[PDB]
Amino acid sequence: IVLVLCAVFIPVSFISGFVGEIQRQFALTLAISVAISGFVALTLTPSLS
Amino acid sequence: NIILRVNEDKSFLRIKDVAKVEIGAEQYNSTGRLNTSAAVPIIINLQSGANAVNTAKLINEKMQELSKNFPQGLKYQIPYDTTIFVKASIKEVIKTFVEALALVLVVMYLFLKNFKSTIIPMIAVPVSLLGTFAVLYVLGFSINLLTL
Amino acid sequence: TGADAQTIASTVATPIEDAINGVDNMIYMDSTSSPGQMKLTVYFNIGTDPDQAAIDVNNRISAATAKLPEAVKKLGVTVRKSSSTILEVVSVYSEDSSMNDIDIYNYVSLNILDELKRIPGVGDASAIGNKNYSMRIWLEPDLLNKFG
Amino acid sequence: PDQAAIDVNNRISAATAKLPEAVKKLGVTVRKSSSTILEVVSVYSEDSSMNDIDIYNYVSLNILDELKRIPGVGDASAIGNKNYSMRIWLEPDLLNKFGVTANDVINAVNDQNAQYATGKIGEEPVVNKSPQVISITMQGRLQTPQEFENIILRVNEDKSFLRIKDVAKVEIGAEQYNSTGRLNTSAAVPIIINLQSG
Amino acid sequence: IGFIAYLFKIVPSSLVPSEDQGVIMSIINLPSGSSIHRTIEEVDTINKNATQMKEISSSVSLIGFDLFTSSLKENAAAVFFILKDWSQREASSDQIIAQLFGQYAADRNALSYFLNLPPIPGLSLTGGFEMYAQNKSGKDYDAIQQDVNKMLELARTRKELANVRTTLDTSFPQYKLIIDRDKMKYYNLNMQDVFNTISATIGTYYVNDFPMLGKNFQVNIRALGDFRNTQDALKNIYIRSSDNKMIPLNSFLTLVRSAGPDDVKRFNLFPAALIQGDPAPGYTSGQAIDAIAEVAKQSLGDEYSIAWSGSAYQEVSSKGAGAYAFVLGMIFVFLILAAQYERWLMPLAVITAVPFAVFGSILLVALRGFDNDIYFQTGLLLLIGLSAKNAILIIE
Amino acid sequence: SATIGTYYVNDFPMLGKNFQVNIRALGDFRNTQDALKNIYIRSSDNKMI
Amino acid sequence: LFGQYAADRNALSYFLNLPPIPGLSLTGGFEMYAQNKSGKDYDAIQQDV
Amino acid sequence: SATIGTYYVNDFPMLGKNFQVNIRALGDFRNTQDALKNIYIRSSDNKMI
Repeated sequence: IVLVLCAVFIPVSFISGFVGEIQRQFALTLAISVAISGFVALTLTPSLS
Repeated sequence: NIILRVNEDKSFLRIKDVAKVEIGAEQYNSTGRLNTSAAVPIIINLQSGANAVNTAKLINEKMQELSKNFPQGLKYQIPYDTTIFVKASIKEVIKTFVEALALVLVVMYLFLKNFKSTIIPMIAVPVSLLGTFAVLYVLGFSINLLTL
Repeated sequence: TGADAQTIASTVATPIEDAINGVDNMIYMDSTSSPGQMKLTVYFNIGTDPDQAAIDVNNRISAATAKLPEAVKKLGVTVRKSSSTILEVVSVYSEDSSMNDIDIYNYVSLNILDELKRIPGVGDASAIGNKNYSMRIWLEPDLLNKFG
Repeated sequence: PDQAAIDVNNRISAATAKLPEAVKKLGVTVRKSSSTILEVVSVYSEDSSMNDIDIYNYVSLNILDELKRIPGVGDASAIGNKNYSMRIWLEPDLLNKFGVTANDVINAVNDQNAQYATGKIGEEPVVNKSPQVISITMQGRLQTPQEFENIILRVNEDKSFLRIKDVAKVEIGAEQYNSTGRLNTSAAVPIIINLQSG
Repeated sequence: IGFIAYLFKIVPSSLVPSEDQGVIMSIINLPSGSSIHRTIEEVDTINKNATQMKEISSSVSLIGFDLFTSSLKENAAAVFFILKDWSQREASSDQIIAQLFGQYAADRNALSYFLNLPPIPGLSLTGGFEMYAQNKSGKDYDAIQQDVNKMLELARTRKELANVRTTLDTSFPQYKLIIDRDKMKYYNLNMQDVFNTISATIGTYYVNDFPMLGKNFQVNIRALGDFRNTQDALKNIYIRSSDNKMIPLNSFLTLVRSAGPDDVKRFNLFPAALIQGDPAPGYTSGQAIDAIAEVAKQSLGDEYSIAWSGSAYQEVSSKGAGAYAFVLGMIFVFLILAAQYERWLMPLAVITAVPFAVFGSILLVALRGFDNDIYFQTGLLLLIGLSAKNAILIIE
Repeated sequence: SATIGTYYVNDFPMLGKNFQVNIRALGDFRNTQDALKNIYIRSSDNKMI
Repeated sequence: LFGQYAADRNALSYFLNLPPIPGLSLTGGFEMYAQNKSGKDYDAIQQDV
Repeated sequence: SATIGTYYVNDFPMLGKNFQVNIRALGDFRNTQDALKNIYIRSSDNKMI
């Protein structure tokens, strides 16, 4: 899931133009969240579960 | 008293006879009004590449320090500050985030039906989201409406 | 000071404008000459370091400074990296109303303003009205003629 | 390239005192430079109607400035240095005759061919306020060769003014006639485009 | 799929929706030649009316200061009206604008534009293309004014351009000084001395600094306002010749009334005018940008050159890449999936799921009337990721 | 500096840009001496030397 | 050294060992600039201070 | 500035580097307070004051 999700996000971030920049901050922020959430889901949630 | 010319008789032609000298404004062409009351408006222009929010905050703080040493009868007000619209809008998104989290918690507590169960995902939400902030600091990505 | 727009466009603006015509990463430049003042904002390609940009322009304008008229040179040809946009306007107003506006301007300029340009992120801090203390020698041309 | 430019500039000013006085008047200029000549573009009049000074002055005014605004372009220069000038060809013989030194001619041009400063009529402070503030506009600088000829050197004690025309021959002409350019055996102005560093 | 395509055809395209900033910036420009006293009377009146309005919390006025030019013009004046808190006020910013416009703009008969506040001239706003017409040819600003008024009329007849305006003004009244050089020489007067006298009297001359309050403050010499109040003022001024006789300024100098432009604007080293335009609701900003271009090309083509500033330059020169990027993202997804599934055929199942969410969004959006703003474009991407998860988990 | 070689007094406005105004003798600077003899400077006593 | 020249009333001499670090505030002292905004003469400033 | 103090008139070239040419008065004539009575400046009337 993480790879598939970040896969769509990264090309959008690499889009040229200043709109690209506006859509780069948002695309990568989402990407960071999903990768981090994945690691948290893998490790933190079961332990506490 | 400056003597432009010394006459044939020992009388000195002075600025005072030809002109009137007084201490005034270098330019009389512009004034400022705040709420009809006369006032001197100072316009702040952002240095290119400088964060608006940080700069405004610093100015306000320096204004307060200056205000303490103001002569009696002098007060300062910051009528127009673009930053205000930004702070409010950013705050509104932050409020949405709190509301969103609370609503999600309720949906989860409906599906899980057990108090503790609902907590397990709850704790995960801020760890992940706050870790994101740390990452965007490394990237150097700034907080903005879109990131929030 | 005391000059028509066109004069300011020819004698003051064009030499400066042609000096900075080749500055690195310059997207476009715009000059506005008005009776008394010339403002020339040089815009740069996105991502050009603001500090480096200013350093270029400063280096380029130095050659043009000599060609400028003496009066223009005596006054400050200034290269500041500040956009003409106004982040915020602060107003200082006399509540006792005891003070005269020239006095109020002369307090802000001398004290309140200088601590503002120091604040980091304020590229330019300008008060409106140019009311600085000046000795004014108000000549009367009838008295000048009489006294030759 | 830029850091180097800053270091060099800082060292010119640290040693300002050591510099000769004349150098101080016309400041030393530190500029990033490029030796490479990316290309040489030559503009040539096919009609052979335009003379080289004119071609050079078409380039500088129009063609050159836009090429210097092309990104990645270092200084773009035309070799001739034939900029338009109101050359005032003094005739020493006439000058001696009419008893006028070159210096008098130079001084006259300084005063006559200049744009001075005029204030604004109807401006504050005024006791009786006028409805409109009116700027004053003046054209001191003389655009035409004939006007330069008309400049009055002196009155001459008979109300008959002496003029630059009496002692000289004014004409529009290049500042430096020293250099020319050839393309395939044809007059042209050679514009060299240097590549910016990086 | 056909519906999604149709909705994209209809959904208007925009950058960022407008949110009431909370402060209205009004530019008040009295007649071209109007002096400062008239200008102030005009603004005090507006300020008094403004305080009456329960909606407006406070007002700051910079008199004699034009915002756009950032230069001091006696006739211009800018007033910022600070409105109340969004909760504290039942009226939207634009509703408040209407009350103000009706109250004084129609009556005071003094030019007034009520605009919003933009943090960034272009980025904050949307579609406010401010193209410059830089003349190549050397022609009188008067002629330019004419020429740029024709293009303005054509812009009005253009099908989708809104509020097209030119900032250039060649009406300001200016006295033209005629210098009789022969007369001046007859009086044995240097020309520099002449003007130094005029700069000293009609104008303000800065001789030297004087010391006050531990600071250096300038010493300016100027005539009494009354003497320089009207024309013919030259008659009173007297300049001594080389001989002791004092010569009236009027003899060698004549002042004639002419109209000229106070603010000479130059763009990229060419005299230029500022044409400011906004895209009509029917067209996207881009279309509007290219529409104005053809108006300029048709009426100003021979001598004037089209130039663009701000957002408009960014858009025209963007030549933006990443059109392929979106397809690439999906291709990447197709491959990472066909390695998880180990079957080339199945990732197709998840990609097919993605249009369904897109359809729902570009549907609600075209229903409400919301345009395809960056917000929708971005929001899209999260809907595409979420749909993916529903799909990958099920197919697996 | 004026007769022998070009001297730059001031600028003029032709063609929308400022150009130099240069003063120089005409053809009276071809011979080494002839030139020295032809040029006359006024003295303080107002007599050409 | 201090005791040899303590006797002399013509030279005011203070002998200090070289500072351990090139820039220091071994004292930890405070440096305060009492600015005057009234444009007073320095002699007047001295008295006030 | 010429007599009591040092006046830098211009530069003279020595050993390949331009040194300064300064003008000051002999030290006897500036040693005391009545130094001023020795100095004389010419009026417009060409009379020494």
